[PDB]
Amino acid sequence: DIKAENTDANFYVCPPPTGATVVQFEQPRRCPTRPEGQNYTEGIAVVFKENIAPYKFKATMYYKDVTVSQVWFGHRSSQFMGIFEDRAPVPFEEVIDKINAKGVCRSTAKYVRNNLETTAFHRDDHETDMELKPANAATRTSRGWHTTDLKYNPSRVEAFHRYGTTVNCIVEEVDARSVYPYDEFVLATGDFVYMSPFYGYREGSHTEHTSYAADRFKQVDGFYARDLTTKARATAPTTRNLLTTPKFTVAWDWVPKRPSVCTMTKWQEVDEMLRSEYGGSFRFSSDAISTTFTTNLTEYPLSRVDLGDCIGKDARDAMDRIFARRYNATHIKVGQPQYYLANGGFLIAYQPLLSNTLAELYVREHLREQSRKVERIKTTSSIEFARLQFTYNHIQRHVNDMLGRVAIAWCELQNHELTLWNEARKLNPNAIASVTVGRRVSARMLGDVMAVSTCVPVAADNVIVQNSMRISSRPGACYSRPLVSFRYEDQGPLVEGQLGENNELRLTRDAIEPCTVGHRRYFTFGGGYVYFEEYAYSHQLSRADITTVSTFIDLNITMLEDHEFVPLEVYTRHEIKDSGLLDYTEVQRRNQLHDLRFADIDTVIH
Amino acid sequence: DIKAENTDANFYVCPPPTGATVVQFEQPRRCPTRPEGQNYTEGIAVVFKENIAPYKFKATMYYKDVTVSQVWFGHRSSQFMGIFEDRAPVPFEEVIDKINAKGVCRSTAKYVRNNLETTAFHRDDHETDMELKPANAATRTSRGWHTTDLKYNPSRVEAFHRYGTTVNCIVEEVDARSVYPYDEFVLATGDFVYMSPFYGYREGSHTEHTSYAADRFKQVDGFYARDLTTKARATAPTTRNLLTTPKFTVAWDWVPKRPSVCTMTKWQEVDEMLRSEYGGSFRFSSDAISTTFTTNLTEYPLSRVDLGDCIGKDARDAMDRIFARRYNATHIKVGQPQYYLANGGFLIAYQPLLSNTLAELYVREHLREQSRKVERIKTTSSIEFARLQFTYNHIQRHVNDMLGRVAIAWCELQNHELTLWNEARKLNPNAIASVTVGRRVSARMLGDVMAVSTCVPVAADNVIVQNSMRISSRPGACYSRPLVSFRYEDQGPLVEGQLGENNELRLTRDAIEPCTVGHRRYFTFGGGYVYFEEYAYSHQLSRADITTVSTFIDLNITMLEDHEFVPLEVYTRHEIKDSGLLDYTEVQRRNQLHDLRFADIDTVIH
Amino acid sequence: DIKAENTDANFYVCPPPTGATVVQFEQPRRCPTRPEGQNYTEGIAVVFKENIAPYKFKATMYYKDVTVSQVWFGHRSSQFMGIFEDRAPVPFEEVIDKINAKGVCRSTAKYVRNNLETTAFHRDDHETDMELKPANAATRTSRGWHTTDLKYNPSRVEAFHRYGTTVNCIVEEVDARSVYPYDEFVLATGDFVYMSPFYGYREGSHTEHTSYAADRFKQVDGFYARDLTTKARATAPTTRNLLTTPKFTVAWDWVPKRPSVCTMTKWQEVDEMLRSEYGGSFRFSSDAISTTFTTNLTEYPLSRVDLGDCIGKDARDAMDRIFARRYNATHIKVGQPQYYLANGGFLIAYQPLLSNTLAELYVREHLREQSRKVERIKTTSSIEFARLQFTYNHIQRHVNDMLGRVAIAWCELQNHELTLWNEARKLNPNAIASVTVGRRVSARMLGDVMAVSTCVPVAADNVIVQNSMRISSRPGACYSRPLVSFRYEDQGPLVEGQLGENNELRLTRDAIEPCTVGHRRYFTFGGGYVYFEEYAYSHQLSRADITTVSTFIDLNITMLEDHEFVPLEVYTRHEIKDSGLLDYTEVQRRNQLHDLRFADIDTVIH
Ligand SMILES: *[C@@H]1O[C@H](CO)[C@@H](O)[C@H](O)[C@H]1NC(C)=O
Ligand SMILES: *[C@@H]1O[C@H](CO)[C@@H](O)[C@H](O)[C@H]1NC(C)=O
Ligand SMILES: *[C@@H]1O[C@H](CO)[C@@H](O)[C@H](O)[C@H]1NC(C)=O
Ligand SMILES: *[C@@H]1O[C@H](CO)[C@@H](O)[C@H](O)[C@H]1NC(C)=O
Ligand SMILES: *[C@@H]1O[C@H](CO)[C@@H](O)[C@H](O)[C@H]1NC(C)=O
Ligand SMILES: *[C@@H]1O[C@H](CO)[C@@H](O)[C@H](O)[C@H]1NC(C)=O
Ligand SMILES: *[C@@H]1O[C@H](CO)[C@@H](O)[C@H](O)[C@H]1NC(C)=O
Ligand SMILES: *[C@@H]1O[C@H](CO)[C@@H](O)[C@H](O)[C@H]1NC(C)=O
Ligand SMILES: *[C@@H]1O[C@H](CO)[C@@H](O)[C@H](O)[C@H]1NC(C)=O
Ligand SMILES: OC[C@@H](O)[C@@H](O)CO
Ligand SMILES: OC[C@@H](O)[C@@H](O)CO
Ligand SMILES: OC[C@@H](O)[C@@H](O)CO
Ligand SMILES: OC[C@@H](O)[C@@H](O)CO
Ligand SMILES: OC[C@@H](O)[C@@H](O)CO
Ligand SMILES: OC[C@@H](O)[C@@H](O)CO
Ligand code: NA
Ligand code: NA
Ligand code: NA
Repeated sequence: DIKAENTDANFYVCPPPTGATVVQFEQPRRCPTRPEGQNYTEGIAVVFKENIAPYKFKATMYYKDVTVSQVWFGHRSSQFMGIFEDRAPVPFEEVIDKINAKGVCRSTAKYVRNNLETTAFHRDDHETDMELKPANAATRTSRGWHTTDLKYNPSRVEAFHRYGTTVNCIVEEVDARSVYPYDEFVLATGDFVYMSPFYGYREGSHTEHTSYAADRFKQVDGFYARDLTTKARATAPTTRNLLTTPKFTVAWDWVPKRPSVCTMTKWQEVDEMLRSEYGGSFRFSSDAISTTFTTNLTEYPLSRVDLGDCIGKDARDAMDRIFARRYNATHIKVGQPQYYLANGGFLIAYQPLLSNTLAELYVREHLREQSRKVERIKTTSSIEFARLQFTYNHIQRHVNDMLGRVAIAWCELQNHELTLWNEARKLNPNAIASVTVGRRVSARMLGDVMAVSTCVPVAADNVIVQNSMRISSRPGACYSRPLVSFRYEDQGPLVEGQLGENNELRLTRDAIEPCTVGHRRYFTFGGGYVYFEEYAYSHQLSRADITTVSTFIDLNITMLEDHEFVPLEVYTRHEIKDSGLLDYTEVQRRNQLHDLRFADIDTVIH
Repeated sequence: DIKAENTDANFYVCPPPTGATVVQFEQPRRCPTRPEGQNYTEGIAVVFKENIAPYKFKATMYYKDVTVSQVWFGHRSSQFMGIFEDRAPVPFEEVIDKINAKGVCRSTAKYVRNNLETTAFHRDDHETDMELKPANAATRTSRGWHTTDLKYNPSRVEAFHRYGTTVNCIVEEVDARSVYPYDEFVLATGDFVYMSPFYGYREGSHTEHTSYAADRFKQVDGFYARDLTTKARATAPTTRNLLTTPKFTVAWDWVPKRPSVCTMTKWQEVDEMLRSEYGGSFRFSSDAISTTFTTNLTEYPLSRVDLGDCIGKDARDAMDRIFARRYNATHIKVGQPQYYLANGGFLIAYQPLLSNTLAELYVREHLREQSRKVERIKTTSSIEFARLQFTYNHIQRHVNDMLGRVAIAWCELQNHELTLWNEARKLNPNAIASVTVGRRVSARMLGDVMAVSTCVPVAADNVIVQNSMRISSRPGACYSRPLVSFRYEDQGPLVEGQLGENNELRLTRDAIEPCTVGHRRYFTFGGGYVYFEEYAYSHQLSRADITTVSTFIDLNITMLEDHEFVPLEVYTRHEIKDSGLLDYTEVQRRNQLHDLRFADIDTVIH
Repeated sequence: DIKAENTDANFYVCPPPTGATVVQFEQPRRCPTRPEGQNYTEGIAVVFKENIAPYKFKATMYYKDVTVSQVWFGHRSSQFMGIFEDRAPVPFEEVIDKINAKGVCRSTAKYVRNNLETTAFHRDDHETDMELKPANAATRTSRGWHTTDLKYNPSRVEAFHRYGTTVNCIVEEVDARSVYPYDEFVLATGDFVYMSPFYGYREGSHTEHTSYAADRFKQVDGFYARDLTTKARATAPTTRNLLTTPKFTVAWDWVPKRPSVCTMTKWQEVDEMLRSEYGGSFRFSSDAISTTFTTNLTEYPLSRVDLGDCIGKDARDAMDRIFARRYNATHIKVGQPQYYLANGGFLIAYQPLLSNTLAELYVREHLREQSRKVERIKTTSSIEFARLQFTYNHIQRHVNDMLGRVAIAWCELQNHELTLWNEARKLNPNAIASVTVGRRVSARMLGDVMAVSTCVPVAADNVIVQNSMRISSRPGACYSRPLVSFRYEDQGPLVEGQLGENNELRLTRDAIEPCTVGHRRYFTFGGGYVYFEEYAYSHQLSRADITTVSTFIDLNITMLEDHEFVPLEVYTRHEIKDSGLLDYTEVQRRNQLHDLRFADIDTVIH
């Protein structure tokens, strides 16, 4: 006579299957396997970069400031009518006999200006040899020497225009700088020089560039310089180039072009540079600098490189030094040092290696080193793409390694679990089966197979319980589970059955049991429970009350949340530009406006 | 009489529950679901950047080196008193009638210097028209032409000051360069020119900038140039600007400002630029370059951009060329090309797309393209923040995708597992229950629920076994499990029970069994085993001996270890700066020290 | 008489074990635990960088363009013989009495040139005081003023050489710029000045650098400037430096060196800068800029820094302003502001913090702030290594956090699973055991242990079934499972047994069963099934037919695929260089070729 308290569930009549429909538990699947593991070859690496450093060398300038001053005299004053200042070369001979020999210098200048030979006499007086005194010391200045420090104008002869000459033999060490092709260089003064620093006579150095005549250059063999301050003769000789331009006479110690120059610079040395082979490329991993390189499989011809001899010396010099401190007692060099080109344009020198362990493998890999086998290379300033490559790769693996491993433990588990479901199905088919089919049913074991038949739904408001459970027709023998009556649909007849497990509606009431004392049980009725006390209904219940426990194992996985990368520079191109103390462009844009701003440019009088 | 060998464990008396405390297995939880999946719209993209390239064009300089030389003669020598060198413009008329027509040039100069008109005659001789010969070929030099190559000084008249003039009409092609606003430009020589290259008369070009008078500029219409070397007349005419500065006469072919100029440069072309919508922004993914862009939802007005017409031509020119080689047979353009602004300042042109597949969706998305709808933009040099954005995002997903998927397989598993625990509990409640409650207990099935009662601990040193298992009161009927006696506490009475499963202390000995031959068994006693042989104790044991097998499935997960990112530049700002051959600042800092170092600056004589 | 249809499997005879070999289920392992969780200390941070900005200040130039022109007159024309132009300083006195007082200027120049005092008179006429008019307005130009705008040449006296003087007192405001050590600076004009801007007399400013005499510098105390355009006297006084170089007289308002200068620049302000302690270093995480810093544990002495006072003011000024808008009501400053040095060279100022929550912890951490306790620092331009560090770390954790958590849920699961396998083994040992041992066997429970004995293989082509299952010797009592006969090897005798579960060959046929109606079953025979209908063979079968269901739970894990990072720059070093309008190097390389190209350099006549 008693209904249900909560109807947020559904009942099901489970008529035994006939065998019509038959299923089977899916057999174990085949589990994936971890890759054979990447093979990393050890090897010392050296990375060269496009040398943007100008070739630098030292030199010395020899010239004479020639200044002629004209003056007009007044009754109680005077004025410069014109100061015509000029700068003349110190003839080759004077540079050797006077300056280099005795630290002296002629009081005259003698050179060619405007297709003509002029001659200046200091103070318009007879010629003399004057000693060279050091120039005034100044903050951050190369060494400088000169003849006199006082100019010379005409002696007073009132109401007249007189002329006065001033000669100052100046010599100072400067810094010259040349760039590829090295067919011309510049001094610290700004004076350009249109000859190769490597020009000369010895050893084919005469095919170097010169835009000058032949009587201007004079290479001196076996040359000992006499310092102009300490006055000491050089202990060793040099081959000395001496060029004489219309404005000055440069000189410098001649050296060969190939050894003194190189279009590449040793940039990064790497102890451990892992080399691997991925789909027709080599990945040079450097854990140290966090950088991975991508190259081709075949080497790169050094001979194809324009002026790149330092590379050889530079590289080997390092691979030896490293092999020493490190590989001297653990590894061995494999094949000769190899050279490959990387994306962006970084030249990489490599020396494959093997530990004393795998000594037995030398033979094979040695061949693999040999199977690897006039312009200039352009390199990028940004090495981020590689560190991205490195960082991404480094992570691409771990994630896939761990997640890959996980995948396998899983497959093995599901297959491993089958064992249990198999046993469980025999025990409680109606329960195990349902889950598996996805729908609520009833099933039986036709040997080694299952045969299922669906269970018909029944609303809860169509279910009644009997206030008792005792049998009178068999006293001392009651039912193990509560008695109930139910309805199909709403207007259909009323049926009676015995309450089963998990709201099954059993058509039979053969689940009998010899009555006993201390009989107390809870039976899942509706969306909750029904507590019968001593073979008699007591009251229903919600599932909330009954203390809940868990067969589930928890796992708290949050997701990785978004993040914005703000554009960030340490120094903007604006700062970088501003940093410069002087700006040529600005200086000219300003200075060249002078006559527009401060003067009249078109006005003419007659 | 026999104790235990190992006492690193604990015993438990498990008195049947009364039903007082009752629990229930937690019901299946609800499993999360993978997001609906991100919607990526295909589209061809073009990315423009702040054009830092100066506007560049070609021109030609017309001037005359005017040099007056004064000389003093001696008995056996001579000297330059003053060489006053000047540089004069070639008047507009002469540039057309003499130079352009016949490759000739006047032997005179005629111009205004210092608010006055001066006239120089070459060699101080009557005027002439002289032909223009090519200048001496030099390494890397623009074309140059001139009149004469020999200077001119006065003929000898001993003991006198004489005057000599030298005129050299020089013409040479130079490279001019202008920057925004393009109201002035510079020549390859360093000479500034304070007029817009776009100045002129035609089509409002007269509102361009000029800091000069009107008689200095002269635009020539229908202009055919006669090459000075090949002597050939141009086949096509140009509008020719001719400005005459106090120092020289520039000239160049006039062109419009808007088409010839643009404040942006087509930088990167992208075939596949995925566009997505995340919380009020568009993420432009380029797999190719590894770069993701962040923009607003509404477009950006090109009209708002200052001088940006090339952008239009540039963009479309590309989206067509790409759509051709690629999208010609697979996709279709959606709406008009759209323009959005990205962080950092990269202008992005986009052309949304759809494959022939989803042709039925054109209508809707077309509107979504239209719903999208005078200064200059500043762009950063660093595109790393984006490649970080890209790289991070690319990984942020996979990890969350896979780990997300995992989470779900888990929830489903635990719920799936419940089925088993349910069956297992009926079988062996005391075992299944314990694990679940967390503590060791005993339990019974009060229908569809569990009722538990704790088990009291018993030290191992308080446990004794009987050397036998045979019953005399029922011969041919022994016990299935060993006999034992135990103690509560240490000083308490001694109790007798039957050994149960996993060290349970059963209060009853009703586990009887008809004796049999070949009876041999191991029973978990203490921290090990007790091997009874033929219903009689034989000896205890440690668990070590018994071959162990595993129900567990292994998973080896290591963690991702730290890594340091060393600061790494390919070229330091120091190198970058050094690379430059000449440094204006250095040159001036040095040169301007001259008089301090090598001369006397305050000394005065009278 | 009937064989098998499919033989892609194997049969096994499973003779009961004797107890010889005995095993045991591995006991639960100990599960790892998540780390105690990283402790992050909140704190406001400010990051300074190597200041590459030149020190900038304003000044004013005072000079006089002195121009002497000489002309020769002809019958119908004239010419400049020589224009000797010079530039003279405006004496200290004139700068105060004439220019600053009345906006006037002397019509004469009076200075020292070439160790001699010259005197120029404008127009060669008596001295005058001339007013200073503004210079012609020009695009983007500092203020300029001058005396006259018309030059002056000699009046016509035909057939003669006459002389004319021109003096133009010019004054213009320029921008000076100095760099460390700030012992010299330059003007906007390009004129260098070899004195420290901080030189003076007051407060030890006389130990600053000067390469000049003492009569050239003149610091004026209590100085009010009278604007030359508005003519207004300054409302406040300044200490005014006035240096007089041979070419011009600079002047500027003197200021102290330490406050006006600093070798570092406040670069990035960070509200939330997480500070953590990892193996002897601090990691400064800024979520905002995506950047993590690495420093030492002990602070860095500011006193050790050369000229770094602005840092103090700059830093605190910010930490206060932030603490205001934010920490004013939630946190509290902990200890004094601390300073540490980071890799690459970024100075970081930090102010540790605690929320009002953990107020009780102030005491301890305060000490930890104190336990933390003349050159210049070099900073890198690339901040990518840090954003890599940040990005990598940020991900290194999540992956390890989640995957770590996973590992634990696993261990707990396997141990949790043991419970089930334990129950399952009792039920079906032959099944549960096999899986566990890895090989197919049969086993029995010797109490609390297992005893196994292998099962011998039997080819399928050696297996026959009986067309029926009914017993005649016991009518109304048949077998539950099909009858079969089999062979060991190929030539061995024929044995008879009863079909068991999963192709076991039972030696006994005691699995009898009282015959029943509606008997229909499938028995796994060979690689498929055998369907007996009513105790009689009907036909074999393949496993394909029988509807398959799954006990396995799916998990779809793909791997993270490779990706190439193309080298990518926004502006190449080539563009960066090109961008510059003028290039000094180019200008000189070109200009200095002049005489080679356009003239004769060696030819001499006599
Ligand atoms: C790497 O080397 C191992 C043995 O050293 C070898 O078994 C394996 O084949 C190699 N890796 C690959 C991908 O072939
Ligand atoms: C490697 O060789 C291929 C084929 O010549 C070429 O396309 C590719 O650019 C090369 N890679 C590098 C790093 O230059
Ligand atoms: C995670 O789930 C919740 C917190 O979100 C909590 O109830 C549970 O105990 C947590 N599990 C573990 C072990 O982290
Ligand atoms: C993406 O498109 C699909 C169908 O094309 C749609 O079902 C889904 O709603 C869209 N994504 C989101 C997040 O709405
Ligand atoms: C997008 O619009 C918002 C609102 O005007 C603005 O704050 C933000 O700066 C814009 N984003 C970009 C990329 O400029
Ligand atoms: C991982 O665990 C250990 C090695 O740490 C080893 O005993 C076991 O076999 C490994 N499992 C697998 C399958 O990697
Ligand atoms: C971090 O702080 C917590 C309490 O605030 C403490 O228990 C823990 O020991 C600290 N972390 C470490 C690694 O010691
Ligand atoms: C920190 O101190 C150690 C020991 O003096 C030193 O080697 C290291 O370079 C320092 N770190 C930094 C950031 O300079
Ligand atoms: C994943 O496995 C396959 C697709 O590869 C499919 O049959 C299955 O349904 C998928 N499982 C889930 C839930 O993603
Ligand atoms: O470029 C010439 C080369 O020698 C230098 O850069 C390095 O030594
Ligand atoms: O033309 C030179 C002018 O611009 C100033 O530099 C003079 O000091
Ligand atoms: O800046 C002017 C523009 O035309 C060039 O940069 C590219 O063509
Ligand atoms: O003032 C010019 C001096 O610095 C040298 O460049 C001369 O060669
Ligand atoms: O370098 C001097 C300093 O004061 C400036 O860079 C910032 O104010
Ligand atoms: O020597 C100056 C020449 O190179 C040109 O700049 C003249 O206009
Ligand atoms: Na003489
Ligand atoms: Na004449
Ligand atoms: Na006079």
